[PDB]
Amino acid sequence: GSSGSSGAIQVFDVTAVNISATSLTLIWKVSDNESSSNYTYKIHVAGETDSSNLNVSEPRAVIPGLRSSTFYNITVCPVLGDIEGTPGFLQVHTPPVPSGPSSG
Repeated sequence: GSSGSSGAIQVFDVTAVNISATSLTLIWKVSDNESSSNYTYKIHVAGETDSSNLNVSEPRAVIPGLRSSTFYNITVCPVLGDIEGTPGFLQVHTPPVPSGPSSG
């Protein structure tokens, strides 16, 4: 057929299976299952006060100790050992916490 774009590791189908107030499970689909070995995902969370990050070997990654009612920007970058693909971006919106702090 042709040769140009086809042939590259890119994280697509990035969606949140579960979005809690202080936690959220992330999921994505990789265009490689046969040689899905030595696959690593570099997560980079960016909040408002501070940012976080975590590396996993699975297409999923939950973010503990999260904040409710706050925008978050997660970037899942695939890494098959010594390779670098395209970072998967997915906007998430944590639900409003039914609990509010009472000062005084």
